[PDB]
Amino acid sequence: QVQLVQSGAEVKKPGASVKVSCKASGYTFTGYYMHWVRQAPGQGLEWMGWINPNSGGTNYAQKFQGRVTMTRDTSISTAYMELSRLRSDDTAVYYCARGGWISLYYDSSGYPNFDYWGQGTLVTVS
Amino acid sequence: QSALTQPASVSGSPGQSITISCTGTSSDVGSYNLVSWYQQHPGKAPKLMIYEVSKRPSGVSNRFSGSKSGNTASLTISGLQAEDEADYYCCSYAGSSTVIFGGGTKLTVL
Amino acid sequence: GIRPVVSTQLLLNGSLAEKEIVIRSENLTNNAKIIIVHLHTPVEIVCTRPNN
Ligand SMILES: *[C@@H]1O[C@H](CO)[C@@H](O[C@@H]2O[C@H](CO)[C@@H](O[C@@H]3O[C@H](CO[C@H]4O[C@H](CO[C@H]5O[C@H](CO)[C@@H](O)[C@H](O)[C@@H]5O)[C@@H](O)[C@H](O[C@H]5O[C@H](CO)[C@@H](O)[C@H](O)[C@@H]5O)[C@@H]4O)[C@@H](O)[C@H](O[C@H]4O[C@H](CO)[C@@H](O)[C@H](O)[C@@H]4O[C@H]4O[C@H](CO)[C@@H](O)[C@H](O)[C@@H]4O)[C@@H]3O)[C@H](O)[C@H]2NC(C)=O)[C@H](O)[C@H]1NC(C)=O
Ligand SMILES: *[C@@H]1O[C@H](CO)[C@@H](O[C@@H]2O[C@H](CO)[C@@H](O[C@@H]3O[C@H](CO)[C@@H](O)[C@H](O)[C@@H]3O)[C@H](O)[C@H]2NC(C)=O)[C@H](O)[C@H]1NC(C)=O
Ligand SMILES: *[C@@H]1O[C@H](CO)[C@@H](O)[C@H](O)[C@H]1NC(C)=O
Repeated sequence: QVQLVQSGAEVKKPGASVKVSCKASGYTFTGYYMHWVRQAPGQGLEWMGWINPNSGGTNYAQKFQGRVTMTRDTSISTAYMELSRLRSDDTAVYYCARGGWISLYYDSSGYPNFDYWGQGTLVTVS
Repeated sequence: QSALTQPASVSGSPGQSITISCTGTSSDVGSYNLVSWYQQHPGKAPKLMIYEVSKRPSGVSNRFSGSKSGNTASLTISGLQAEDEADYYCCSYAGSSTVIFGGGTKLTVL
Repeated sequence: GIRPVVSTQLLLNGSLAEKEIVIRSENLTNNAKIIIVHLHTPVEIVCTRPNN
């Protein structure tokens, strides 16, 4: 059917930049939004911003604006995340989720309907 | 601008209904009707429960229903079994195209 | 009540006809006179925008 796979686990020192990929297959990914969320071990879920894979326009939440860069590659069907200036509080697992439908006539970006999720990438900071 | 309010944990006997409720700011939940529910297994990716404040997706049986009353959104679980061991989350549209998430309720069976 | 709306084509809010479509024109022979059609039943139109 359809799958959202990610890269392997990675460990970085405080002061580096981490790259997490998300590959979507089995469906036309250029017609759906893509949301990325964070989960600290033992805590709840924190929401980082979304990416629209048609025009490349991105939004980011509070407490993240300035140290996250969200790009895309249409030809190889991957979604990228560039989080620089890592700290000790960023040890978590990162998910990529498929949001609403890109509809060209209304703003369906903020609709919280994440159907299909990635298996997660374990990023820890020591 | 903080997270949505949610209790620590809930419990109930099998065959007994349980209610999990979230109370939020009127700019987040009381204005827009975009609320979704999210359980997860420990060590697994979460799965989508309820689309809007009350809607059923495909592949989910008719044991979960939702409702909204002012600033409060609640989820009703009917027929509690041993497969209800999960961690439930609230999330909603929060304005300016930002989505916020709740704390988390862990349910235990008896 | 005359509402002074401003529109080029597709005459917006105003008085309808009474029993059928009525066509107003000056001569209907030369092709320089603006033929005016007065409708009997309205057709709904809605328009939107993004969020500044
Ligand atoms: C002015 O007028 C214009 C009209 O031109 C208005 O624009 C229209 O606005 C409405 C919203 O009111 C939009 O409706 C929405 O459409 C999407 C898209 O659904 C279509 O595509 C689905 C995907 O399958 C195809 O597409 C992929 C592309 O990659 C292909 O690869 C596939 O092979 C398929 O070809 C498809 O499943 C849909 O089928 C459904 O509809 C047809 C109708 O013909 C039925 O037969 C089918 O049985 C089926 O029901 C359709 O073809 C929908 O997805 C939207 O529904 C979602 O959103 C709702 C609101 O959020 C929600 O309540 C629904 O439950 C549903 O929720 C879904 O959301 C996510 C989507 O994946 C997931 O999380 C999940 O699946 C969840 O279920 C909605 O119906 C119109 O598209 C839009 N028109 C155009 C041209 O864009 C405009 O609004 C007006 N302006 C005004 C009034 O101001
Ligand atoms: C469309 O754009 C407008 C731009 O103004 C958005 O309105 C803004 O929405 C945010 C939502 O968080 C408001 O912030 C809130 O402000 C109140 C003020 O007391 C504060 O108490 C809250 O804690 C929160 O910070 C913001 O004020 C508001 N802007 C104005 C001028 O009122 C609107 O949300 C956008 N629409 C959509 C659907 O996103
Ligand atoms: C306009 O109407 C008059 C009166 O019927 C007519 O004589 C004249 O020919 C018309 N104009 C044209 C261009 O046909």
